[PDB]
Order: sequence, then structure tokens, then C-alpha cells
Amino acid sequence: MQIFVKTLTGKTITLEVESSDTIDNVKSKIQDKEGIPPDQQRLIFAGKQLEDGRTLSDYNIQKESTLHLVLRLRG
Amino acid sequence: SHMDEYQRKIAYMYDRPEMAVNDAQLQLKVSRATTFEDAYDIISKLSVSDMKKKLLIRFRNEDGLDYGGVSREFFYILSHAIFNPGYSLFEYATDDNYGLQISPLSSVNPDFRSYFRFVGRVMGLAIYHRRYLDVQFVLPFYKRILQKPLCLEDVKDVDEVYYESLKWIKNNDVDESLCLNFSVEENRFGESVTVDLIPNGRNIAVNNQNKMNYLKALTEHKLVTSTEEQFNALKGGLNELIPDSVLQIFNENELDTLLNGKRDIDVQDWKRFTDYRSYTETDDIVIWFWELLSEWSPEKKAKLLQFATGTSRLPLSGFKDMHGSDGPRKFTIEKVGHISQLPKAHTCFNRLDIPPYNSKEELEQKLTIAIQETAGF
Amino acid sequence: MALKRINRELADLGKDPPSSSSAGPVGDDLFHWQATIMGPADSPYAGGVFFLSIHFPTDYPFKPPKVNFTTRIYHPNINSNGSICLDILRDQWSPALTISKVLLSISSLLTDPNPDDPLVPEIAHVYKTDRSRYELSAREWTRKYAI
Repeated sequence: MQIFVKTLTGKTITLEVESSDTIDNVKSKIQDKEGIPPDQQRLIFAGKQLEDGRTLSDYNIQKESTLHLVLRLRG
Repeated sequence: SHMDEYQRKIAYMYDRPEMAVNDAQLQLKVSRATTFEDAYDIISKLSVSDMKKKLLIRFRNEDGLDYGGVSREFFYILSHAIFNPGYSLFEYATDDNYGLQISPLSSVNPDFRSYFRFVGRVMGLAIYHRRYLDVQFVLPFYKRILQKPLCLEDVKDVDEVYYESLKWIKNNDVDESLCLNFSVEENRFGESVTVDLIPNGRNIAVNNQNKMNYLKALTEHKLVTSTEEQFNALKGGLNELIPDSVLQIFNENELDTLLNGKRDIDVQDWKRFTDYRSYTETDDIVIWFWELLSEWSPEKKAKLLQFATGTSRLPLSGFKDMHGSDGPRKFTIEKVGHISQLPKAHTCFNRLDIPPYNSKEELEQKLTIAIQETAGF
Repeated sequence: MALKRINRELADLGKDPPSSSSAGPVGDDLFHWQATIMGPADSPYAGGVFFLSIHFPTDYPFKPPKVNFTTRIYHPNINSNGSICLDILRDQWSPALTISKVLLSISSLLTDPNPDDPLVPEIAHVYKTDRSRYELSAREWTRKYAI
């Protein structure tokens, strides 16, 4: 399937993934396409904060899902 | 090694026939309270021939032996007076990363040339007479003294966030959404004025074909063109005594060592100007911590300081006038965490969270492991 | 670049606001902005309104703005003075970020406090141990101060 992510700079990035693909694989694809380290990625999907070690289907992610890339919180 | 080559360079420099001190002695009396005024009154009138004689400094109404210590104390006081930001001659590059640089606003004075020539003479006198200042400039300053080309990476030493933004512009493409163009806004005494990097530059937006020229102009204006006259006067004053053929055998680090000596972090000041949360001054994890900091090498102390506070550079007056993210924030030691976890650091508040360990050896091991990824000096 | 960008941001906010947050200059000074954040309905701070002061440095957009809370908020990652230095404002700042992104990030922070950034260690410990007590205290503070 295909998913879309909106980064900080307003650029929309398309990723070719599968429903069974893990979060780690998607983050690796994002790093390959853009160079963003997975540890620095804070993605929001309909208010859900993604976590490593899980899969897209764990977050009820479907076809043409749209995510945002918010930034880390340190206070 | 690096040190042996530096010592060879120092010996060769001080062995030059054009940097030999004369046998005659020159007296120099300055009152302790009014050090800046008397120093500027005397130094700004000495001849170049006079400044090459032996320097003998005697404070007023303070008579004693070991004139070397007196001269060292005088140079310390003068260096902490002239380079003090409150005097509107120099300024910190950023409030949270203390780095001295020539203040662009210093041009407001009717005649800054005399003062900056005096500063140049002071620096040349310190280098000439084997006496050390104790100020810490930014690397671009030293690269300018030796007349080296300045590039984008040099902004890393001045301001980290500015360099990150410039590198972002260099790497990623720029659209027309950003309203960036060849002009810089500077707020001088309330009123904000616009400076054009290139003629008719305020009406030229930066496309993907101009951003390289934009970065070049921004770097040059931020590092050089904003302080042309003042630094020209300062370098004239400095080269009055030290010929430029002598300074140009060092680099941006050997010159720093020659000026300020081997940099060290004081521990007595650190202990006297720190505060604790949930920790008392008699708590074991405090006395062990201070013993460890007492018997440590300067590089590791600098690494710990950068790991905790955020930067390895200290204010001009030690830890007393230490700034945090929003304002003054002294070095804080806190009891937060479990025994197994390593010490943590909140940099924007200068906080070091040290869990309640049970022995000094374990504290030493945890603290040495936790600071490895941090590189200081 | 430090005034045209600010005018562009103000124009963008005045056309399609996020429908929750608002921002505007105080009097006539484009480098000092007041902002209003509505309390998120999915967080204990619901039903409240918070005020922020934003100072734009002259190096904008290369240097991030300084935002500070005004109304008190019982939050692990917000101190008494209201200082915020999260990555969108101190570490991960790029010229592409506008002021609406900062407001959205703060409004998201008001619902998802950090677990391991104890700016207030007592409150962070309460959050890690007794979530119900933390939420009750946050609601009490919002009732006392936000209104």
C-alpha cells in the first residue's frame, strides 16, 4: 500500500509499505529517502503517537493514511 | 606531539632578533580601583620603543616583593576589565554560549579607534612580555587576526543554531513561501534598520540559484563586514609591536594558547557557586563528587561541564554570572533517578541529576561512562 | 527578511487560522506577539484558555522565537515562569517552520506530557506513579487559574 507523511517543511512524502510492515521498516524507509534518524521521528496518526517495535496494523493504519511529523518534547 | 611543536614555535618566536626586550626598566603605576582609566591613560601614550623595555608594574599603596605575581594580577584585572561586555567594547556571541566578539554597537562612541588601538596594544603587550590574559574569544576572531579566509563552518563556533539554519538552507531547496531576501535587519538602540548585502538587495528574493551567494554574503557580513573599522584599529594596535610575519607561524589554536595559556576550569569557584535540590552540602554524593572533580584532568572536567550545562565556555566572571535558557541559572545538582541509571543532565537549566549511589567508586564509574559521548575542548 | 517573513506569517494566520489558537501583535510592535491557546478537550486542561508571549529575535527565521506562558499550568514540562525550550524552539528549528507550527506543537504538548523530562520532578514522579492524582491536580489548577 501507500502512505503519506507531512514533515516540518510542508513537504508531503509518499511511502510504499504494507499493512504487515513494522514501524521499524517504515522508519528505515523514511531515513533512506530523507536521512531523518528514526529516534528523532515523532509521528502523529489521528492523535496516536507511533512507537518502535510495532506494526502499522497495530495503529489501525489503512490505505493512503496521512500522518504528521511533530517535534520532540523536552520542556 | 602537538605540545612539542608548539613549544618549538614559541622558542623560535621569542628567539627572533625583532622581539628582544631591552635592559632598561619601565615603571607603570596603576591604582587597583581605577585600573581601566589609569591603564588607558598610560598605555595609550607610551611609544613603541618604550613598550619594548622591561615592564615593572607596581600597584598604588600596595608595596611588596614578587613583581611577577603583581604583573600577572594586573594583566588579569585589565583583561577582565577591557573585555567586559558591560563596557560596550566586546559582547558574548550568545547569552547561553559565552563567546567574546567585537560588538557592532561599539561604533556608537564618538571615537572607538582610540579604545580599540588600546586593546590591541594590551594584547600585544601580553604576548610580548610572556603574560597571559584570561579571556576566551571565538575561533573566527583568531582566524581574522592571522588573516585566514572565513567560510560557513566558522559560524559553528559563533552560534550553533544560526549555523544549523544556514546548513539547512544549503542542503534543502528553498521555495517562495519563505520571505528571505538579500537584507539583514539590525536593531540598534531600539530602532531597527535594514542593511543590503548587495546593491538593491532588499528587493531580490533568494531562489534555488541564489542561495549560495546568499549564504556567502550572510557569513561574510556576520563575521567580517559588520566590524571592519574597529577590528582594523585593533589589529593595527596589535601589529604595532608584533610584526605580522611573526603571528603567521601559528594557527587559530596555537595563538589562543599563546594568548590565554593552557585553559583550566576552576573547581573552588564551581563549588562555591553551585546549588542543590533535595541535596545538602554535607551529603555523601556531594563530597564524593567534589573530591572526584578535585582530582581530575582538565579535559574530563570540561567534558562534564559541557555534558551538564551545555557548553564548555564559562562567563567572564566564573560561575557566578552564569546564564541558563531564560536567565541567570547557577549550576544545580539534583537527586533524581534510580540507583542503576546513569546521571542525567538538563542542559537548558544547567541541572545535573545524580542518583543516590552507595560508594565513590560507583559514582566515578557512572559519571565517567555517562560523559563519554560529550567532547570538550 | 525579519519583517517580510513576519508579515507573511501574520497574513497566513489571518486567512486560515488553526481554528483553536490565535496570535497578534500587541499594540504596534511586530516583534512582540500575544497568543491564545484553547484548552484541548481530550486533556484535563479542557475548558480553559492560556496566554503566551512570543518574542521574535532580529535573526528570525534563522533563530527560533522565545515563547513563554503567562497563565499558570500544572504540567511536568512547564515551570512556574512558563519557560519552554522544546526541540521545535531550541534544537530542531529550521527556517521553514512558521509560528502556527509552534502553537500546534504546544497544543499537542498540553495533551501528551513528556514522561522522562522532569522539569518539575515532584509532578513527574506523580505522573509516573499516580496518574489519577496528577490529572485531578491539573484540573484543579486549570479551574483555579485558567478561567
